[PDB]
Order: sequence, then C-alpha cells, then structure tokens
Amino acid sequence: ASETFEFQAEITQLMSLIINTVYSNKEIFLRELISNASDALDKIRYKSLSDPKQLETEPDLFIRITPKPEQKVLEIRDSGIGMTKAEVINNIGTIAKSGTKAFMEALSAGADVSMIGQFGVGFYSLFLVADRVQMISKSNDDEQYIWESNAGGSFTVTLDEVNERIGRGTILRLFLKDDQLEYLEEKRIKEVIKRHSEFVAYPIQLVVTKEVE
Ligand SMILES: COC1=C2C[C@H](C)C[C@H](OC)[C@H](O)[C@@H](C)/C=C(\C)[C@H](OC(N)=O)[C@@H](OC)/C=C\C=C(/C)C(=O)NC(=CC1=O)C2=O
Repeated sequence: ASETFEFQAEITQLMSLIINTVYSNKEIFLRELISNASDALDKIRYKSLSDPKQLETEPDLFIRITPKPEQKVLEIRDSGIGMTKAEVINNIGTIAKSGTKAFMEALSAGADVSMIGQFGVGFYSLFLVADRVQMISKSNDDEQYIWESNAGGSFTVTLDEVNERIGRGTILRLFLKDDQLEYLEEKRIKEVIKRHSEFVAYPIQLVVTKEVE
C-alpha cells in the first residue's frame, strides 16, 4: 500500500517552474544526479571508517547509468548510503528547503538553471528532462522504498515489492519527456559526463545493450 504526501508549497512552485522551462542547457540534470550519487558514496565511505561492516551489503562503490530505450527511461544508480523511509519523506518534499525560494528569486533575476546545485535543490533538476520520477532507495537501516512524483503537488512512498533488490544505495529512475530522448544514447551520455563530471572519485559505469550479429 502506498502513502501519499503533499509537497511543501515552495517545492511545488519550484517543480512547476522547472517542468515548465524552455531552458536550453538541460543536460546539467546529469551532473546534479552524479554529484548527489558521489555525495551518497562519500557518506557510506566516511561512515564505514568507524564501522566497516556497513559496506558489506554492497562492497563495490560505483555510479551506474542504464538507459532503457524501450521504456523511455534512464536510471542512475549508486551504491551510496541510501535513505530510510523517514529520510525520504522528510528530506525529499514535506519539509521546507534552505534555498528553494532563493533559487527561484535568482532565476527570476537571470540566474542560469545550472546554479541550482549551489542552492542545495539540484535533485529537482531532473524535471528538466523527466515528467515523472521513481526514486528507489535502500539504506542499511531500513527496507527498500519507492518515492514517486509526476511534479504535481504530492508524491507517494511505497514499500518496494516490484523492483530489483538494491544491496544498498539508490536508483533514480527517470521517465524521459518525448523531446529529451537524446539522454538514452551512449554517445550523448558520455559527452555530458566528460563535460560536467570530469572529477569524480568513483567509477562511472554505463550499461549498454546491443544486438549480436
Ligand atoms: C549534502 O547532502 C545533500 C542534500 C541533503 C540531503 C537531504 C542529504 C540526504 O539526507 C537524507 C542524504 O544524506 C544523502 C546521502 C542523499 C542524497 C545525496 C540523495 O541522492 C542519492 N544518490 O542518494 C539526494 O538525491 C535523491 C536526496 C535529495 C537531495 C535534495 C532534496 C537536493 O535537491 N540536493 C541535495 C544534495 C546533497 O548531496 C541535498 O538536499
């Protein structure tokens, strides 16, 4: 059974602002997600300094990108610390965010959407290219949960009984808009990573499907 939660008022405003933007440099969504993944990996690594056993649910530290062309989906996975149900509910929607309103005001004044991460709300950049998102996350401290939003005023959180098991970490599953299908292509993905993510401490893996002939 799913639980439904309302987004804090300014977050809803932010999403609507981002979803309805003709902005021309949307590719920065990937830098933001890779940067979040790297933060989550830094955190499990730092945490394991004083408790090495935390790594054992997923001993490999990586970032993995998987296009699913036939579903028009792009997944970005990490084996970082992941988030508990309570963390997902608290930190991804229901509580007011330090920087939401200030980022919107900066946008109004001519700021580049690229700046969104400097305001601590870069997660929401995913709506530049996706009209719907599932975030699937497994923390060592909780079960696997699915957070979902179509940028309306509410999101859902559901115990996960339908997706592959994550040993530990997070999968961002982006349902791409029809005009943003370029991010399913191996070539384009590599371009964006090389442009915006030159310096990442963790391996970035790209999953590519090809017909044998
Ligand atoms: C500094 O930490 C960051 C914060 C505080 C954030 C709540 C910390 C979070 O608290 C539980 C965990 O400690 C941390 C491990 C989880 C991630 C980095 C998630 O990503 C992945 N791969 O786990 C991230 O994206 C799904 C979650 C939403 C982040 C928000 C709404 C945002 O817009 N930008 C942010 C980017 C950050 O790095 C942000 O606010």
